[PDB]
Amino acid sequence: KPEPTDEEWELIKTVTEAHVATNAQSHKQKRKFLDLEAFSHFTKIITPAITRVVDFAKKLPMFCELPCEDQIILLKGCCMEIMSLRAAVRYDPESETLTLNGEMAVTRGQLKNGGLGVVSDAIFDLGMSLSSFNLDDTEVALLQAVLLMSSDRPGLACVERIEKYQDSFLLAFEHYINYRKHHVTHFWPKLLMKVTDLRMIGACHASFLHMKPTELFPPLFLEVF
Amino acid sequence: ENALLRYLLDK
Ligand SMILES: COc1nc(C(=O)NCC(=O)O)c(O)c2ccc(Oc3ccc(Oc4ccccc4)cc3)cc12
Repeated sequence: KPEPTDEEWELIKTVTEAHVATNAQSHKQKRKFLDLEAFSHFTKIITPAITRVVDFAKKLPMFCELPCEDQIILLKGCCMEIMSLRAAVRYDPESETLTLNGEMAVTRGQLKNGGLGVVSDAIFDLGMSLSSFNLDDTEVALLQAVLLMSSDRPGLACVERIEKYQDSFLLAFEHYINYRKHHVTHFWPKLLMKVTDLRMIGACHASFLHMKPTELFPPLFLEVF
Repeated sequence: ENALLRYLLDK
């Protein structure tokens, strides 16, 4: 079972540290436990979440080496994916909630009523499946990097460089999963499915385009859709 | 326009 090379430990350090630096509050301790009149009150709290994703991506050298036109396509592509992952890994089986932003504990119904629709059940089912995965800050950060560095995104210029970065993250990630020896079977094939699970959530980005009026939505929410 | 996104990205 191949384990991380020294160069992968450095990439792992870089990606884990950029994640924890840009992840809102151990500090469950700050949790809340709380129609366009609920969409409005939700979209209001997305603007800090979008910024954190940009901040994570900026704290990743390989991304800072891409032209800003590629940086923008890549960020519009992975924001919802990363926010959804960051919320699903903060699933409490007891309260049956996800924790949004710093700590606003939302329910499947509340998030459905916030305009996510079927994407609520999607992230809730993801969170429930991710409990037995026991993903540490390193594993969450490397998922975010695999999602972020996607060349299948329309309008990209450096498709070849981006696929390289992703193959790096993907291999460093598998080697860490090898080192980590989770008690779940087919763990690596099972994560590639949760990447698909995550990617499908961010492919429903028109399910906004249909549920558009526009000035009733935060500007950063409109820039990534 | 991604004007605020450029702003955020280009410091
Ligand atoms: C998981 O999504 C969110 N996460 C967080 C957060 O902090 N995550 C945890 C963390 O990152 O630590 C938020 O704060 C959100 C605030 C508003 C929000 O409203 C939304 C309402 C409708 C909507 O339509 C779709 C657009 C595209 C695809 C699917 C649906 C998107 C968004 C969603 C949030």
